Amino acid sequence: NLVFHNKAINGTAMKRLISRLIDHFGMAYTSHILDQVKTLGFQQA
Amino acid sequence: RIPFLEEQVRKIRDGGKLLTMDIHRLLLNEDNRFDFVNEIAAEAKQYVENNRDEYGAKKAILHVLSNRMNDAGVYRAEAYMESDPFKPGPGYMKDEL
Amino acid sequence: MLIGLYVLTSGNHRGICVNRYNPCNRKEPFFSNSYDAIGAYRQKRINLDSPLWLRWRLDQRVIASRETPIEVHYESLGTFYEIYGHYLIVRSLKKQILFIYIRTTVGHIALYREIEEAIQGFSRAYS
Amino acid sequence: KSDHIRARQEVLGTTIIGGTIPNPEDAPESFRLLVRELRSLALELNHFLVSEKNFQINRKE
Amino acid sequence: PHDTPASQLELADPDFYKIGYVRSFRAYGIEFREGPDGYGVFASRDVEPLRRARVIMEIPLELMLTISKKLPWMFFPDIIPVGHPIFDIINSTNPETDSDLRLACLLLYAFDCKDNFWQLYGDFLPSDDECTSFLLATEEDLLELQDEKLASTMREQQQRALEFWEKNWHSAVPLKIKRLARDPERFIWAMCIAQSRSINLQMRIGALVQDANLLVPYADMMNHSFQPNCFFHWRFKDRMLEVMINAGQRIRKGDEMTVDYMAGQKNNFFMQRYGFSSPVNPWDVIHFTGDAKIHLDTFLSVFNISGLPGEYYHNSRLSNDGDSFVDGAIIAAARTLPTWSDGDLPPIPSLERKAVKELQEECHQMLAEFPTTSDEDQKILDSMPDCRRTLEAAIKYRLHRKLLIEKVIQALDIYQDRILF
Amino acid sequence: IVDYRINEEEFHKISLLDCDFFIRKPPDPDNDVYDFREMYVTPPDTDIYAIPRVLAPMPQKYIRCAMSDYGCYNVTEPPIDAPRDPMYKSEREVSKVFLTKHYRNRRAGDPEFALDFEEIYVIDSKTKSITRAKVVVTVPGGRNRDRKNDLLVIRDNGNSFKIIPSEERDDPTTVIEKEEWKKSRQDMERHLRKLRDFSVSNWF
Amino acid sequence: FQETARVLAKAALRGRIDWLKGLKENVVLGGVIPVGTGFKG
Amino acid sequence: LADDIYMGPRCIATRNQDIGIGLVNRFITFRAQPISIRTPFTCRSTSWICRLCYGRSPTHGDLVELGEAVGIIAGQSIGEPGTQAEHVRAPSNGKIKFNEDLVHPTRTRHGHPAFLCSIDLYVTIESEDILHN
DNA sequence: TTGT
DNA sequence: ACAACTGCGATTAC
RNA sequence: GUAAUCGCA
Repeated sequence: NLVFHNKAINGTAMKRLISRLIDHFGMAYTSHILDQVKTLGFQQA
Repeated sequence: RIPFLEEQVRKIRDGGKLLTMDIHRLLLNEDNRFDFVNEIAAEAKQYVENNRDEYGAKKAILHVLSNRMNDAGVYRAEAYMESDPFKPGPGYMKDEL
Repeated sequence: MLIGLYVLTSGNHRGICVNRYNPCNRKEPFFSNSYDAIGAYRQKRINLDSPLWLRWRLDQRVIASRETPIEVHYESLGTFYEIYGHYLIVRSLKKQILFIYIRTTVGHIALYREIEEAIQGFSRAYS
Repeated sequence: KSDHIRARQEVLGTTIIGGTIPNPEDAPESFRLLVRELRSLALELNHFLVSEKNFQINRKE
Repeated sequence: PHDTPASQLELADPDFYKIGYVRSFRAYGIEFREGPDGYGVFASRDVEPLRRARVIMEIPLELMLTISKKLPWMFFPDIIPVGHPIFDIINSTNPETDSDLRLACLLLYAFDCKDNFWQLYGDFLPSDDECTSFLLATEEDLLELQDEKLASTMREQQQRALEFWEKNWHSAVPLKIKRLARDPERFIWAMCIAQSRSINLQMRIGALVQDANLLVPYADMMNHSFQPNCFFHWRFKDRMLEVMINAGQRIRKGDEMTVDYMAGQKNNFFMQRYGFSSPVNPWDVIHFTGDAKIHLDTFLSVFNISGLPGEYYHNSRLSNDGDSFVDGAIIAAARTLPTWSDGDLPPIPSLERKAVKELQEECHQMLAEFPTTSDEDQKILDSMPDCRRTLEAAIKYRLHRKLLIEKVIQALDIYQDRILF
Repeated sequence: IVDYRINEEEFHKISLLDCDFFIRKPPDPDNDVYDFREMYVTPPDTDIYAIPRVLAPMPQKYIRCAMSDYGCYNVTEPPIDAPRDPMYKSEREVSKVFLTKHYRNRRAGDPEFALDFEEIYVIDSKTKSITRAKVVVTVPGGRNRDRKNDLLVIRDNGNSFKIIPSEERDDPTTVIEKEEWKKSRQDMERHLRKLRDFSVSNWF
Repeated sequence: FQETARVLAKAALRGRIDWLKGLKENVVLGGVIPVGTGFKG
Repeated sequence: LADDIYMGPRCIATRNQDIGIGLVNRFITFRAQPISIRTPFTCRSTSWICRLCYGRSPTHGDLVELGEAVGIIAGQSIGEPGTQAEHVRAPSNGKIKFNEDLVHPTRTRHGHPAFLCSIDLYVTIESEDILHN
């Protein structure tokens, strides 16, 4: 269960999302989520 | 079941993130992580003292973690050690970028 | 990575930038699955910022402003269409939500799908 | 890894054989140097660990 | 197809597992099978003796109903908003004696509270007919109990429930309270569910460590046994209740997972709270006023009982199969039988024979006191295949007590026989 | 305040954001018959009844109506203080309820079933009032127009009601682009007005 | 840490006894620091 | 927390409980009165502290486990970050119209002449199509 | 030097 | 009288 | 093994 965002994502929004993911799923899932996000970000850049 | 999640799970298993998941699962059942570290160290020391020649390419700490995971109902390879079936031949090593 | 994410989730030209004349005198693509939209983007059928409609399976997790429907179409038979800013919610006389279509771009659905698939792949690899 | 001559000598043997490396109990050469220096300065320094079991003082040299 | 205790029953609905699953409840290695008595938990995998416990159930805290034991009533599954008069009803209760009332009120409000797991879970809960508690019992059942003390206590508990319902749920009460229990039968059923499915465990959430009474879903579907295979452990980091198999025990496919309620209580408390009785209860007490005293050491020797008086078990290793007469019944007998131990003095056969004959006479007297026999009770039981669960529980309690007395007589006879070898 | 607690089993309970509306229901097979003679408004989840503001002539006879809801979804971000604490909270937040009388009080299962878009009753939670909507019939035919081809367009936060033919409708993309273009034009003119050359200029 | 000779002379004349309940004390002595894994519980 | 917080008969949070963002939001919503919390100040020792006096660990989000050295951590967490007249303008081109009798003449600090204002005044920028105040 |  | 960033690497001069 | 001097980040 994750929200769907239709607005611009910035550094503060990313930090908030990472904190909420650490709170909900824990650091273990957040590590893989962050790796996938980094891969997608590099690809799109 | 997502249709296009084969390669992701394959890479998660091959890379070694299973070890991190198992460490988190075993730390979710312990009050103080320092005592858990000391217990794992003592168990690995006992394993090494029991069979010296057994280890050297297989890690006793990974063996302890795999035994603890297998005793909990989760199947894990012995000491999290896997071999590449697609290796070309002897003396050929993969280059991990 | 921040630049890539910002380009993904930035949005699209909405007002005078997308159209030269007022549409009063007178978006198009409809995708049932996110996989179809991502495949169409890979095949260069639709651009990164090109708007589209995506059908959702009764979740209503899209964050948006507390804004009433801009226009509501009610037919004789009982089915009323509620047009919102970023989504369309068709319902019937029985107050039953028949269909929900989200209006977004490939970037937002790509980010959502990659996060969801990371979580699901972690959960599957655990077993 | 730094200063303990005996332990360091034993580390290579234990690694080549494969046995577990015991925890060093003796003071490093840096501490021993200090003691020697301070005692050249006419100042003493003794470890003097006390056993909780039998209440005995044991000097570590 | 090997015959197993799970095979005789039928599998449960897929939905029962599913509602928990979408809410993070997880089950590993177990299957839920429904039957005439009710839902039960069975194994679906062969488990060899393990060094440490294995978690079969992980039950989150957000699906549970928990009330603290002490005076500050803290609802960690906080479904009751502030200012609601249901808290005024809950707080207007004695802290020590009456705890089922607050759990019943909380369960009723959870049934009323929207988007709650208990709203869906109540459908699988046993109905008024399926419930075996003696609160939902007629006077005929209490009379058939043939025990005046237990019948009086159950009647007093029913009276307390009715009085509490009549006091708190008056006409002037707001509609939000009235819709909870419009009829007193609903409140009695809520109290029955609270009493028959309550767990008393110590839980730690955040920095606070407290003891509380909790209603945990999917953990009340495990039956009772005096040799348990699992226990209710608590995990504070994930804030989940976990059921773990006992370490060093071998579980085979088809076995029934069981947990122990009230370890060390007589059948009276079981029949009072859960409406259940067991013939092999090792803690049953039979009041014998005879001056005679049997020898405890020779009794435990001839019946191969080893351990301290606080922990008795049959050493089947010395038993070498054969004797299966030994069970919890003889343990409860040795516990309740009058015994004498004077250093290392050896027992006298004539005195012990007089003692066992006096005990057999007293046991025959006590058995004649009940206006029924084991065969009559068994015939009445088999004669009624479908009937009230309370009457069946009553006749089963009678039959279990009669069988316990008969087995005490038989054990005394076997002792008298084997002492002379 | 009426000071007597009514039996809500014989009433239609309509929930709003800040109010609850009760309308008496005559015995009927399908719960679509409304009696507007007796009606009450209550605070959210409160048993203290009151009399609503009748701001329009209400029907004094039994009529068959269809209920609808108008509002906006409030998707918030609740603070996470637990491991499995929810990531989001979604609320419907109904604001206005529309009651559309069935044509000739016909049942839904009848072979000929149509909604009478000329008799609309709205309920507002903010004002605690029920009134009759003002529609603007623009479909040719006057009062003899067939009801099988009608479309009720509701705009301006439930304040504009228009009856137009079904074929003469705009797709959601069209109205979304229209509103976006209008807002963008207004904002762009507001931004460019401050420039010292806005007077001698041309919007192209 | 700042005035080594002064505090050394003062402790020498007094005869102070230090119980190694601190981190740098075990660091200088070259032993297990009573922090984390070094804290016996 | 070191003392229970009561809003009427109900207790929002008891003693020895770890405050969280939800608890703070509930407190600011219910307008709680001064709250008693634990702190390294109220500890009973100066050589060491306890888990409850310190509180939640900054690393993971639970009570500090026994053996953790919070002293060093605080020093590093303090040292590492140690490295780091409104002017009204005309909205459009136009004439200015205002009543000069209400304003008092004065001399600005820039040597220019100006009108001092001490009471709410309305000035109108008269443009081709609109008026601004 | 700069300040302690 | 006392102290004023952390380390690394290169050279030449004793 | 110590100094001097420069560079590095």
